[PDB]
Amino acid sequence: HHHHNRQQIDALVKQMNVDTAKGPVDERIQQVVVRLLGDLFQAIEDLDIQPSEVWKGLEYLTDAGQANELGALAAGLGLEHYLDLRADEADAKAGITGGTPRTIEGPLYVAGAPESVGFARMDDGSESDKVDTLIIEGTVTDTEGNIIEGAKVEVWHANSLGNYSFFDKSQSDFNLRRTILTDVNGKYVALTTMPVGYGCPPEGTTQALLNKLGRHGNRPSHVHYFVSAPGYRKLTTQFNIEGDEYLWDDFAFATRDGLVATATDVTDEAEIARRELDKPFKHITFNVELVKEAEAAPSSEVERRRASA
Amino acid sequence: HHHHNRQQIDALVKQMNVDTAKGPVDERIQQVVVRLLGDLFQAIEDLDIQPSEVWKGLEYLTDAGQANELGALAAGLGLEHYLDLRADEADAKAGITGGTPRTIEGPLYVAGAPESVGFARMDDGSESDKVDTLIIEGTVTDTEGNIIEGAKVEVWHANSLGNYSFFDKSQSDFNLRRTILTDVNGKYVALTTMPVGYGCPPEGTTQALLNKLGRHGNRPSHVHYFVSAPGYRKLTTQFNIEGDEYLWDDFAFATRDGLVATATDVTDEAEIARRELDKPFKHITFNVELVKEAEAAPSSEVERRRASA
Ligand SMILES: CCCCCCCC/C=C/CCCCCCCC(=O)O[C@H](COC(=O)CCCCCCCCCCCCCCC)COP(=O)([O-])O[C@@H]1[C@H](O)[C@H](O)[C@@H](O)[C@H](O)[C@H]1O
Ligand SMILES: CCCCCCCC/C=C/CCCCCCCC(=O)O[C@H](COC(=O)CCCCCCCCCCCCCCC)COP(=O)([O-])O[C@@H]1[C@H](O)[C@H](O)[C@@H](O)[C@H](O)[C@H]1O
Ligand SMILES: [Fe+3]
Ligand SMILES: [Fe+3]
Repeated sequence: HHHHNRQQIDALVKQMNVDTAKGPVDERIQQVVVRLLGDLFQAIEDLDIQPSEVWKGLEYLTDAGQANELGALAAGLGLEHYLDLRADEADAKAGITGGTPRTIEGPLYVAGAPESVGFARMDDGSESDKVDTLIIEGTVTDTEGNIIEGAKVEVWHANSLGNYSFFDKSQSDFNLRRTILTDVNGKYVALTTMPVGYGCPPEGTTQALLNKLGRHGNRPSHVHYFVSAPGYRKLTTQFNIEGDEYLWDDFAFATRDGLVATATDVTDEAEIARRELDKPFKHITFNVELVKEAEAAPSSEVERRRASA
Repeated sequence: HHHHNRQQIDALVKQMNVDTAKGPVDERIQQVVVRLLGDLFQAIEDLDIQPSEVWKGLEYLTDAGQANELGALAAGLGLEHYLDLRADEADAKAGITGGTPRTIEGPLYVAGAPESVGFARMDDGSESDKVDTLIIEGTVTDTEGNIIEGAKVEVWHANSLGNYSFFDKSQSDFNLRRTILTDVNGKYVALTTMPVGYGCPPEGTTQALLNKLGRHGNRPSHVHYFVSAPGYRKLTTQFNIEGDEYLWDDFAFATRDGLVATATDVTDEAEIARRELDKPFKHITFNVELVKEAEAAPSSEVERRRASA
């Protein structure tokens, strides 16, 4: 079933997409298109992919884009994690060491969250009778432990049902999304609720493909972070919580050593009173170490389309 | 910038998408996913594709799917034509010869058009003062010239502005879309209007990428055909009209020898009266030769999602 070799494929892709050019071309877009189309044609030949198969593939991609699920598909196939593996290797070749490890953004960041200094309450209290209270705190430092004041700590996470605000229109706008600027001691504190892990929408396109692959679409509980400061490399990270069934079986492959936190239980009446609470809560420490931005450093920032509100 | 070789890539794709499988897997979908993801990761390494670039690519695909333009993109990059090049080579290796040549379907077929025997008027007359009348006629035969009665001739084409019904909601439903069953003499006749060639939606995603490639998004005038009959291989084809600026410069590469027709001019008062018209018209002959369906023959039918009404 090999009807064309790669030479013949390359000649056809050139005739159709390069020889037809008139006037100015974006050379990078041209290069990438030619490469990816040649690779697709070769895979069609090697695997003898039939026209009905190609159309099913394109229809699936159309449906995924219509459901706004291609971000989730990038995560679940491991493409998003792969970009981080490449970034870590680039940084190693640059001699960049130290710093809290990176991991994936995921597709659910929303720009425009409430900003405050040193402290934020993340939740609206609508789940207070059905989920544990969580306090998260940490210090943001450079690699020698010097505190960083005014670092921008952006956090977002799921509610007690595994749902995120903005996407879940039942939640108040920006629920469980805050920006916290570190205080004079490099500290941030968030008063919030325990996140639960979650799966892909069960009738959606991402889970439809995972089902064909025999795979689950679940993530362990986690809290997402962007951390930035003048003079420092921007960090995209998370923590995961020890004890989760899916901790080392995340469908998006985001868990790493260095990013697992233990949720401690605080039942002590004195400490509860000190925090102005009425019941036991969970506490997580998550300190963040940022690497100073050097002239030689590859960028740690990523341009990506993100929701805003 | 090579951070991973293909061995390392293959091992990662396997860890993420194969080792994670539990219970039954669709082996074909698994095979194709593993191949395409490995090829994507390798192209990312070879071309040093940055995360911002990957996200732009996925955002473009999302936007294309939302605008229902991935079919048009498949046509414009030459993927749709490439499937026909493969089908023609498969048929040659099967010893299938003769028959009117195939070409691309395009993305604008709609199922459920009015059916009639031997004759159809395709247009609603709403453009009668602004476009030329066209009569199309032909005989459908086997490869030795024997007529075929009751062959299903499905035709669709653009109006005087280059727009298709269903997609252009201003047109009456099924305007310029008919199914004509061949009569006792193997004949079909369509009374219609001259199609004009057309381009991609100028502010749409397909033209946005073509612009980066320095390419136009125009097709020459044409009329699309499905032809089918019991005992015969289904045919997807078109004719193009001689004289079109874009005849041999179609952005979808669909023009072929054997499928260019000449539009003759009929100004003769006697002939005009015979056809029950009042003014000169254009006439096209387009005969169709179908190949008999043999046990050895590869399928000439393609499963594809198509609009219906
Ligand atoms: C550009 C790539 C090349 C494309 C062009 C070449 C692609 C070639 C693909 C060959 C496919 C083999 C199919 C064999 C038989 C199919 C039978 C079938 O059941 O059809 C469908 C299966 O077809 C697929 O899902 C294939 C998609 C894989 C391609 C994308 C991954 C590529 C990886 C990397 C590239 C970068 C990709 C980017 C990474 C983010 C079933 O539908 P569905 O239940 O899976 O989803 C269903 C579904 O389809 C419903 O219609 C929908 O309503 C519902 O919501 C959804 O859940
Ligand atoms: C799965 C493939 C891998 C993907 C994952 C890997 C992809 C890697 C791609 C790298 C891209 C290089 C970009 C370099 C710099 C980008 C700058 C820029 O201006 O961004 C944009 C350019 O990015 C692209 O268009 C790249 C798309 C190519 C990928 C698809 C073809 C693959 C071929 C075969 C595979 C089968 C494909 C199937 C064939 C059908 C500009 O936006 P736009 O004006 O082109 O369109 C605009 C636009 O983007 C607007 O936002 C929108 O509103 C408007 O309508 C639209 O017109
Ligand atoms: Fe998340
Ligand atoms: Fe057309």
